[PDB]
Amino acid sequence: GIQKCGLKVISSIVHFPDALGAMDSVLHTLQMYPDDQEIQCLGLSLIGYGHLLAKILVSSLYRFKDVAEIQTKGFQTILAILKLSASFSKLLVHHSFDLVIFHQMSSNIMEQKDQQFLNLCCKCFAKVAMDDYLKNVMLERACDQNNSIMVECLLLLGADANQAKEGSSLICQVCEKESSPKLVELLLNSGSREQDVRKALTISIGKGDSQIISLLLRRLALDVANNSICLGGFCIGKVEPSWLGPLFPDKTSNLRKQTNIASTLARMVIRYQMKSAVEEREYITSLDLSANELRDIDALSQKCCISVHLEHLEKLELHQNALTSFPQQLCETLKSLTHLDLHSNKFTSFPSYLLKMSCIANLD
Amino acid sequence: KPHNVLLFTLYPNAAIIAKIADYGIAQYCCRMTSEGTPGFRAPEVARGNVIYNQQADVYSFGLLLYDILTTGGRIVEGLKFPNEFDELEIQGKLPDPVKEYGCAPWPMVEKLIKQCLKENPQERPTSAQVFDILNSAELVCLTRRILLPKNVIVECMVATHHNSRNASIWLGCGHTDRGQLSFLDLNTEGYTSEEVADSRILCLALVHLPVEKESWIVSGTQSGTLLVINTEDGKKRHTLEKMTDSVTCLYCNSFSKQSKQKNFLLVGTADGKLAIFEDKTVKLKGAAPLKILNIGNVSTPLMCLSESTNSTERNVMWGGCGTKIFSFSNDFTIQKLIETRTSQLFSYAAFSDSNIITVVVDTALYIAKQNSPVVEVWDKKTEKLCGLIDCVHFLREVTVKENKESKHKMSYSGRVKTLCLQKNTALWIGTGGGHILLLDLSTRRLIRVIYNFCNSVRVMMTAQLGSLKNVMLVLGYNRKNTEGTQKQKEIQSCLTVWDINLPHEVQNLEKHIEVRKELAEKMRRTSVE
Repeated sequence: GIQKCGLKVISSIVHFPDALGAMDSVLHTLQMYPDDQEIQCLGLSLIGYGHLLAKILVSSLYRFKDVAEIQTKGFQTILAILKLSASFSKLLVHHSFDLVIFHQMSSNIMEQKDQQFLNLCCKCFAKVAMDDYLKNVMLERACDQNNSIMVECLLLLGADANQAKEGSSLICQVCEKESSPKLVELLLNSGSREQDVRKALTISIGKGDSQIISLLLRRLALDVANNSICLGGFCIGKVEPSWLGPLFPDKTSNLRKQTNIASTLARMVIRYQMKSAVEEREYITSLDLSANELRDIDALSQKCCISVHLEHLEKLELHQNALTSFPQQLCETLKSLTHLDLHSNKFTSFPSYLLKMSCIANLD
Repeated sequence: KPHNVLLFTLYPNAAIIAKIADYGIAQYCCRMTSEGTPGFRAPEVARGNVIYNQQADVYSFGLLLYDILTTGGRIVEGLKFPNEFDELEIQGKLPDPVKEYGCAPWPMVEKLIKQCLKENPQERPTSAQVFDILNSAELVCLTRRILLPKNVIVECMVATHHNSRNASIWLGCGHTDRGQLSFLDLNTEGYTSEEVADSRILCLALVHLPVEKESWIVSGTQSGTLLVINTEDGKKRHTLEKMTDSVTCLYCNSFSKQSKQKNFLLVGTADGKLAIFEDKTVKLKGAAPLKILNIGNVSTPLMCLSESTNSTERNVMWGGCGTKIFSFSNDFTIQKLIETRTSQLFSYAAFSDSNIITVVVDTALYIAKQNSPVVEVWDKKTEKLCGLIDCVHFLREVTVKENKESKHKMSYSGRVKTLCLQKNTALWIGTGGGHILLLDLSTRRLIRVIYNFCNSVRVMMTAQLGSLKNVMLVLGYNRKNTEGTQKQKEIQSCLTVWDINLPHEVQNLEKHIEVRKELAEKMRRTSVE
């Protein structure tokens, strides 16, 4: 309980006569009096004047995530180190820096007037994300923890989302961790290969999700420009109305604008990136369900949420499935189906109520 | 042939769609149809007197583009005239894909056909070129280019959206000092001439009335004669109350504040005497200017007008005037008088000390000045320069190696002439040169610069055409220095029609090629592995 006084003395003389194992002892006094007496933990201030320095910063700020304006003394130190040893960032991201920089920029800093601070933290973040590889891990280590705000920032800064293992990648991972629908929507709308999104179905098909599936089908099979749903080649073991629901268009759907938060940080970082680089109706019709091995389609023959968009189908394909006994109730619901084909199924009798359909042609 | 192309899926934004059957060449390269099917055949291969070349698969591919364009119209008729199915094409005498078979024009591929359909073998584009000009994302959106008659100078246009069965574009005229309107269809392309005034026209607007099933057009001319003619009858005209200066900007609004349908019109005089009117009173000769709001002075001419993007805030209008930007609402009084000349980010001054040209309304404000290569991102509330987007910061980055002579051209040409903002995606900037800028206002600035299709993009605006809505009319220019030594230029105005989905397509296609390049290499590894 004297180290506080020792560091308080060192802080004075470290300034005036241009002092020159100083940094050594002032580091161990942290590990000697950690997680307590934040006054001696303000010593971080002197560091602004062996990777142990990294492991002692991210562990200090994290353990004091919302303690006081010691983050302002922490990040000032981290910013001072970065502008002279640019390599240091490879060490921060290597540790728990992600755990501490994602919290600050998302701890309700928006709606709070700490603009002086955020401009510091974004300036510090502007350098951690310089390297092309670091963004690819600043991003990946922001998907495991569900963080929609930051995963959107690292995308507006590059950091391709189709790089992890190629056979396996983000979207396959993000679908395993029971993520949030807002998180998947950002990987697909950005660079994301088809061969990886398709593998995300079978992963997300095994589990029953109504919003993580309907976001993959919307990117895999929906030709909005031609009013179609091309779900052919997919080996979806079964179709349910809760998935196709959000695919059909809705006129009432209108949203606010909330992603502007991640858009502000995207340019603020880009601003500090350059300034440091310069100086120095329309009801859809076609619905294809060809190769999906469906042993039954009854799930659609109810009064579910899509029973009002199926009445304008005008084409429906179920060929190469393993269907049987086309449901009586369905063939009276879609009263505008004019091109129905269902061949290679395992039928054993003509339903003979298919002809009761209102306006049908080209029954196959 | 259209029989050797094996589709894999009918989803447009897929990775593997078409695949040419490759077994045919294996059976030939071993057991050596060597002349090719009659209909889908080159002239150099049918005559049989000359060995083939790689330029034979291009003429055969050129025909494949002719059957995809016309959706197999030549083959259907070619089955009952097979001796004329081959000989008609065996010389490059096959007809126009549009005049014969009903199909959408697609006028940047009717040119690729007319190249792959040339008689001389080494004059047809090699296979590497026929793909590098299909990879362009501007070929797949340009819906139809409409060559206006020779030497017609138009600087104003207006579309008809209350009739969605078909549409027409009412133009103006500049090649005469006495003004004249120039009606123009879209499916027949019949350019019509009808003199309607004695002074050159500057802007028009289209006022429709929900009653009586008509939509008159209004004409602003330099003299001030505000004339109105009916859509059908080209004889019932009444020159409204003449103004004092040259009308420069008109508009038709959405102001239905009497619990029913009602609308106004805002004649923008060349000093700010904005006369407001009513939608149904336009018929009467000499209507009543409701609230003439003299805003600026004779040294402050209005040059634009706009309306909000959302309808929630009651369509707050934001119109420019001289260099002073203003706004109003149902009150019809100035509620903001932002001024731009007093800008504290001076690198050059007169870019802000000049007349305004156009302003678009969004979550921010984008403003254009005369001969200004920069747009100014102001804000509504703060009234500050939140963004300054210079043009040549993008043009000079592609015009480095492909343009070498420009080193003497430090007095660059190409200035912002018009703004048009897509709903929420991108911002269309028409440069004084031949370029057009696609700026994604959300995240990334430069999407693509679509050059070498005109010479001066003078007018640009959106419209909706025959239930295929959301097109982007682009009225450029074209000048050829045939008699430049006679201090005269031959101007050819070239109206085009871009699919408004262009900023998506250009970045949706650039991903489509990346995924296929990543597959073209991994497929080369299965050979070594």
